[PDB]
Amino acid sequence: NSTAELEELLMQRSLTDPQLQAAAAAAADFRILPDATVIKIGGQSVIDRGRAAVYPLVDEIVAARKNHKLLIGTGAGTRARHLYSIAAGLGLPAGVLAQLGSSVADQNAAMLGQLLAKHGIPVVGGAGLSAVPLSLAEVNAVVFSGMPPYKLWMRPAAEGVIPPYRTDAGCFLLAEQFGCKQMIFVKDEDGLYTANPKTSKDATFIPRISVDEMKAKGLHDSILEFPVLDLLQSAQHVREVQVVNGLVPGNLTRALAGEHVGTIITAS
Amino acid sequence: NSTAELEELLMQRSLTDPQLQAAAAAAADFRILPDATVIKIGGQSVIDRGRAAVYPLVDEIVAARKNHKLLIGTGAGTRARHLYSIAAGLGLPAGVLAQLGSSVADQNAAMLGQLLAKHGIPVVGGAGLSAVPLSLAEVNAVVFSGMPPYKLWMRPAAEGVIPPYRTDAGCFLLAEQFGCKQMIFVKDEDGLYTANPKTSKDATFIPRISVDEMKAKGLHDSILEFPVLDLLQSAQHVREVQVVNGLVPGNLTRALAGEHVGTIITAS
Amino acid sequence: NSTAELEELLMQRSLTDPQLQAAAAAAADFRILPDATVIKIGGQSVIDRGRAAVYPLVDEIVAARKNHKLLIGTGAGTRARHLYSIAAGLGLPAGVLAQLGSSVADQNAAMLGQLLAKHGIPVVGGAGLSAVPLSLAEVNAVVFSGMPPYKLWMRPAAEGVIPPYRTDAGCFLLAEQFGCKQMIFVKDEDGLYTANPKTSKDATFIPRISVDEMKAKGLHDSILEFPVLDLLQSAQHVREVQVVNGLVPGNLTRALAGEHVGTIITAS
Amino acid sequence: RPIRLLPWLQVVKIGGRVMDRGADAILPLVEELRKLLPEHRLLILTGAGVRARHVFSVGLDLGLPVGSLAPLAASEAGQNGHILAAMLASEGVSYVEHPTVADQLAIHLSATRAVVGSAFPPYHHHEFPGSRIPPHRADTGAFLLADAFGAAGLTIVENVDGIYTADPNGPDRGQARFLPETSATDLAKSEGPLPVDRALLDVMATARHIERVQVVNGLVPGRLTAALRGEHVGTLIRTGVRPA
Amino acid sequence: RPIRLLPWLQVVKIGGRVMDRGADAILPLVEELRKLLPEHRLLILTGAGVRARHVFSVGLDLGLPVGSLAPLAASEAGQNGHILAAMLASEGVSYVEHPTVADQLAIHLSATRAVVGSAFPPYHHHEFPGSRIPPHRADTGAFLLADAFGAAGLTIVENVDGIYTADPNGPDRGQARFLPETSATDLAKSEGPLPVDRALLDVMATARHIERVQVVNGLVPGRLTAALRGEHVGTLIRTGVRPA
Amino acid sequence: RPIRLLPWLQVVKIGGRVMDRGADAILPLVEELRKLLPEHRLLILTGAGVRARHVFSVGLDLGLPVGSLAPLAASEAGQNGHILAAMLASEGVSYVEHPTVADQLAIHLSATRAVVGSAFPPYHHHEFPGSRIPPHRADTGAFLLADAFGAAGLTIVENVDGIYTADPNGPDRGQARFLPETSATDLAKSEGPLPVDRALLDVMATARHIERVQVVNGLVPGRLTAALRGEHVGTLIRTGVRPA
Ligand SMILES: Nc1ncnc2c1ncn2[C@@H]1O[C@H](COP(=O)(O)OP(=O)(O)OP(=O)(O)O)[C@@H](O)[C@H]1O
Repeated sequence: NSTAELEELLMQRSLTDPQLQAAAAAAADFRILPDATVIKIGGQSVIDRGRAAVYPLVDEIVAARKNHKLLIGTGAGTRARHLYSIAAGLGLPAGVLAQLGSSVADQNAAMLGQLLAKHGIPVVGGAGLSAVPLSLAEVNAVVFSGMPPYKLWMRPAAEGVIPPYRTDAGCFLLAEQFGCKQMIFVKDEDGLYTANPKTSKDATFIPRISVDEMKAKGLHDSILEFPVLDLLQSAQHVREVQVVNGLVPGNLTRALAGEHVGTIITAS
Repeated sequence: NSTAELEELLMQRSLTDPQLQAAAAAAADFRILPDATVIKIGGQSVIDRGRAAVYPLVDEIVAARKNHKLLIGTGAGTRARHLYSIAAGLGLPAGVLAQLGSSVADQNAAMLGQLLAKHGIPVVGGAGLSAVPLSLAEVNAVVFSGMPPYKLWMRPAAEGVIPPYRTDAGCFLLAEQFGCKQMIFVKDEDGLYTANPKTSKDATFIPRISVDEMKAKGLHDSILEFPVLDLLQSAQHVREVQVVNGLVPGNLTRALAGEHVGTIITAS
Repeated sequence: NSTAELEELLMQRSLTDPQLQAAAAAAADFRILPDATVIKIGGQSVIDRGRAAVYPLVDEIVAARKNHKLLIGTGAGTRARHLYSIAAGLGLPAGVLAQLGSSVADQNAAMLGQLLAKHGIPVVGGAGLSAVPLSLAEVNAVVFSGMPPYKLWMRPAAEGVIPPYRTDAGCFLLAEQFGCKQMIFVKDEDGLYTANPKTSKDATFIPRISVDEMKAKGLHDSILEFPVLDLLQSAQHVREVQVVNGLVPGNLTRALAGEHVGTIITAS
Repeated sequence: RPIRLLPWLQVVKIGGRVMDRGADAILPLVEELRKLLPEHRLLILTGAGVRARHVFSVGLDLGLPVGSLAPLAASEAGQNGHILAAMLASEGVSYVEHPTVADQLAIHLSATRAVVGSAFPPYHHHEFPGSRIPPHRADTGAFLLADAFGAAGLTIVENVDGIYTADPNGPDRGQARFLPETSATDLAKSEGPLPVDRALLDVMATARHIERVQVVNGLVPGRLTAALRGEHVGTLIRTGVRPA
Repeated sequence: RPIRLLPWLQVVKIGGRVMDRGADAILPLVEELRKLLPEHRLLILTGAGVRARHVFSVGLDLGLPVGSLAPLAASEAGQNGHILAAMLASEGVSYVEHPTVADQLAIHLSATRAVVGSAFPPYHHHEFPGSRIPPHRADTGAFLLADAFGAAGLTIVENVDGIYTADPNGPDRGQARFLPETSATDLAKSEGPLPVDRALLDVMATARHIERVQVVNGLVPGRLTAALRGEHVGTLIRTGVRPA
Repeated sequence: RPIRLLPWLQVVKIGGRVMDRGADAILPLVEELRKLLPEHRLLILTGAGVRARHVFSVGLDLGLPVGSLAPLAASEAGQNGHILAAMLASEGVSYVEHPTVADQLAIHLSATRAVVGSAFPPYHHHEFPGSRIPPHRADTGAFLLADAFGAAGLTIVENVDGIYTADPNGPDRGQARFLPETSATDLAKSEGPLPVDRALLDVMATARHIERVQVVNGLVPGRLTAALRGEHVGTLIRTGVRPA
């Protein structure tokens, strides 16, 4: 097999070719940032709450950055919902909406980023090859914007103009591509339940579940965006995620230390 | 009372209404970079001379950054004055001038940035989103462009096309917003006198003065722009600034320790 | 008559006047990055080969990065040739080609940047915005795009539409301006021979050469682009460069230590 | 006095509250703006509205100073701009950034009849201290820019008939008086809620070109159309400058 | 149902493999595009082609994930875009970046008759996992863009007459029969190499506006012109959308 | 012989020293440019002038290399570009950056009749070594770009009637004779002060398209208009272009 097999197939076959797809699917796997963890700070879950929920989690982040490398994503929250209600009633397609809610993720990133400035952790631009914020044993952290940059090219849903891929997927997708050891979602609920947490019937806390079981239980989209689960079965580097309750202090640092607090969702 | 109250009134009132502004005026005050000092490296006073004037302050800057976190602003100088005479005689409004003088403050920043490169201190890109340079005990510094980004939206004066708000206030306003413990202006004179200094009628050095006194003694514009005083009367985080002499070495570093050499203008 | 009179000479004279040019030839010589070296990773020579040549030099750079401060430029390689073969057949001038090959230098820079990301070495968000990567003794390196930014203003050649100033000159010229002690060229051959390395039975490696002998010897373009040696005869800061073999490990670090390995080309 | 840089420009500004009312409010205004395009050369600047009030509450709850809050609201006006630019897109309209509004506006109005931008000025971190609410907001950014270019007029489109001496939707509606005409000086002495930036009064004090600004109700069709013709459908404000 | 943002736009997509053939393929195409400029309002998007396969081979040999490979392939479509725009420059044509395609197109197509861009979407590091070859390529990006705007149609220009039962140049070249008409669903279930992305078939399922896409051979002049008038010169791929 | 990308373009260049004379010099030049806009398709590139010297003395006084001084002078031509762009704004003229000049020029010249830019090339840190004053200055950047586009001609507008045997301003007025016409090769041999870059003479040797350049006095009106029609009011130059 040695010098190069594909110097034939990449030149002479279409990229939809199954004979080509398999040979690319067996190639070296490189992890760009294997020892870094990505977090999502929910826009509605955490940041739209303000000082009460945010400051404790801010104190946590500084404490973790020493022993951990942290990639901090932000969420949209209620302001993105208003933009969707206004725009969705006008009839504008999902592509227009995607860039509307990206602003709100940037706003939260700006706000969140300014609380952490004195510690030396910036908001990211022209980064992703920029490992200096993450590389410095003093900082080892960054703040970025949860939303994926699809704006007009956003894949729409089966029905409705609300963008299917949002700060969950944007944060997840950044971990998957960069090799991150973990992916943590920080939200307002203890994790996944078998009914709607605020109004439920028997609701049984699910400490662990796999995707196909989630699809089973009608849970496709309870805590995380539904495409993110299908993205979880396709992910090559991060085969599982964790949903923790930020409203309960210490849970962020715990799961960063590797404990199982909250729900963990597995691809297989 | 509960930090609820302004969010309903923030939903229902005009923000010019006093009942809304007041409770918004009393919230936690967060200092983004409380332990940082802002300096102004004068365009006319310092940089227009070159090696004689610059290198001494360059060597000083290195000595302080170890024990201090420093934001280095620059001024425009004579080239900005040339642009002002040319454009103002054409009839161009104040707003146009603001972007014309922004170049030279950027020019001087570029020049200064190259003398400081081997010492590791950058010029701010991406509008300055990067806090990484100041946080690192190795670097602890940045170089920026004193001019504020008002450019065509610059507020004009009562008379004349010359922009009222310039590198003095642009450096000041960044200290005010960032929490910075200090704001230092580095110019060519030890501080304030009572006459136009160049006339040199042997006036009296004022070691310390307050803004309202400045209005009293007719020293109205004197060295710091007229608005820089009114911005000081409203300023929350920096209630006083310091005017020091660059031409005499040691004045910067002594002033960096909090010593009283030179003048000080206070909001009270 | 002297070098201090210039500020009258620049106002009242044209910049092509030799008494101004000669008087300009004697001014302070300032080295912005004297302790940094610029290297070139050939796009065709090294990176287009893939893992075999690339991974070893990555390990070298990291191993070297501690004792030296590195600016890593990249080359375009075969994809730029196709763009040039495609573009030159349409009749497009060199200026158009210049931006076409700039992409590939950007591409190769990106690829390399992700292999070096985990080690803390970034890719630049513009070339003069960061000396900070070099500042941090932990990083002491950066990856950028060898192509010079001439794009449409690129000077054409004597014959042909192919841009004369390419990733060789782009990396060289940045060392020249920033003071960098050395310029190391990392390519696939041991250095210079008096005929083409691929096909010679009889060609003797030239260990050391000066430019004047090179054009004399009929080698105006074997190893480096023909104009950069003219850039070497005009250079005030980098009077010599080094061409080494990447395919043989260790040659980079040895030349980084100042060894005579490979061909060395001198201006005088 | 300075020169008029774009003497043929009409600057209109659409309050952020009008956009918050949704398709019910917007579709009548888009269709009305669709009509004006051939008549005028229009720069349409959007305000922020309710979403910006939510960013302040959070931004204030976190202790952030006024200079951090300004760019966070200007993003909302920017998002209201993107909404209007899309609905008029098929008419050749696009949202343009602040940097192009400053330099290249003349090209784009030569390309098309109209453009959209954020009324908010780029003060972002250099916003003035003293108030925990940024002094220079959309209304002020719209006037500053109208008076920089030398425009023929600035029209402010809001959800109320005009200015009332007391808040029409706010506190007591029994003493709310509509003011068919008023001055920047008369208002600068009035302490109370206004559908205006208090900083708009400051920029009007130094205004070099624009002698009048009308505040009109964007929820009644034809009032914007008529306002741009100088007909008095709403509140007029004298800025104290004479090309009279 | 959403609204059509630029209902009068015809979005064309020029394969990356067409460009790889040099002046012989391209120069007849420019002369045909100069002919089309007055007839339609055109957004012309370039694919990547072979050079992207070279970045893949190199990028794959280094182990880089698919999300690193996507921006590097989109870079070539950007390079193919710069060439076609340059040959058409004297006709008022220029290449525009993703942000201008996303925001300012309606202004720029109001200024000039046409513009050029990269069909590749700005997915860059957020490209989907599962495949080591980026799923969303020029074909997929050009449809996504056409179908958001509400354009009158998307036309795909390649080096083969249309879609066949197998690579008509590949090992089965003899055994390949042409399919003058096909549906996105019939294509999504049939396997083999295709001139179009499997992602084009997935995005067509959620398509709100565009009911058909034709794949025509840009190596036969006049087929682009005729396809843009609705004459059937190539493969008609139905997206499963109904008109009204 | 490459192809002409914009064969219908006229490139004009405005010296920075002309702008330094203030309203007295500029207002006659702007009003003359207002006349030319409907007649020609114009790209206006400004030189730097005296302000670039002030940065040189300082930047040189600090020892900065030639590559550090170039971006600081190009900023002055950029600021001279912003000034002239403003006075012509009301006619649809704007200043555009290097990146739009390189990629998008043809669209904006389809949008408007003319645009303004800096003549200086974006060489900044890649400026050539050997001289402490940047070799490629406004004149060289203006020609290099003109000859890439294929412009119909390049006309240089300065504060002097043309080229003389010696600078007729400096200590020797005695030996200075006017040169109504000269060749690019003749100048590269004869040494002495020039109103143009000695590097401008180098780019002319490899020039593929433009066979002549005229140097005219911009302080006497009517000379630019006549120059753009080919009338000989000043010093011409032979660049050595030909069919073979
Ligand atoms: N069913 C098929 N039908 C027709 N051509 C096929 C088919 N399968 C493979 N091919 C071949 O692949 C070529 C087009 O496929 P490919 O996507 O690789 O090129 P491309 O579309 O121009 O690239 P890009 O998407 O970057 O623009 C055809 O010219 C044809 O040679």
